[PDB]
Amino acid sequence: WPYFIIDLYHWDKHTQKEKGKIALQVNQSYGLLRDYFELAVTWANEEFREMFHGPLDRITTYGGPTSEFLKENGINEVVLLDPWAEEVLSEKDFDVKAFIIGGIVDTNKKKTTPKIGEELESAGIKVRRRKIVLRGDVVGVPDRINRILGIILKMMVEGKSMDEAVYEMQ
Ligand SMILES: Nc1ncnc2c1ncn2[C@@H]1O[C@H](CSCC[C@H](N)C(=O)O)[C@@H](O)[C@H]1O
Repeated sequence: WPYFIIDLYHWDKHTQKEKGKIALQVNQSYGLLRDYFELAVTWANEEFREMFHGPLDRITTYGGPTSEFLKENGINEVVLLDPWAEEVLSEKDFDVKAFIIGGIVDTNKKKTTPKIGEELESAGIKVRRRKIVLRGDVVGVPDRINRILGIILKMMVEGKSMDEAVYEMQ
């Protein structure tokens, strides 16, 4: 029912190995969403589709900006899964029409995803920066795209709590 968007921002700024890991995690994110309830990939260029070893027919890919995709569907506010926020994702945010997970990997961590929110705000989009915590700290929370998507799904679909959802995906 809602939109799980993967923001392929910073795509051409990653190495070939890192590009493959992003395409792998998006593939695993689809198969995970396949066993639940819808997966969107913005900034989805030709190279991503070339590296995506899954069915392009089964997901929604848009080569343009994420903000354009949100406007083209009437969505004015989203939830940005961001480990750098100070407010934690709660059931009060399960009413938004789209959840955004930035297609980002690491090699040591940097502070990248809040720039996606700054870009969405500059395009006139209400953004709810929400962090996923385990016992108050983000340490121990798996930060892979497919793991983050699974944590949210166990909370929305299966009604688990955040601590239970994080540990089961951990
Ligand atoms: N603790 C957390 N809470 C919410 N989202 C998280 C998260 N950990 C990882 N993610 C999601 O997983 C994606 C890639 S992990 C992000 C890598 C980098 N260290 C950074 O934070 O910028 C991000 O887009 C983010 O939305």
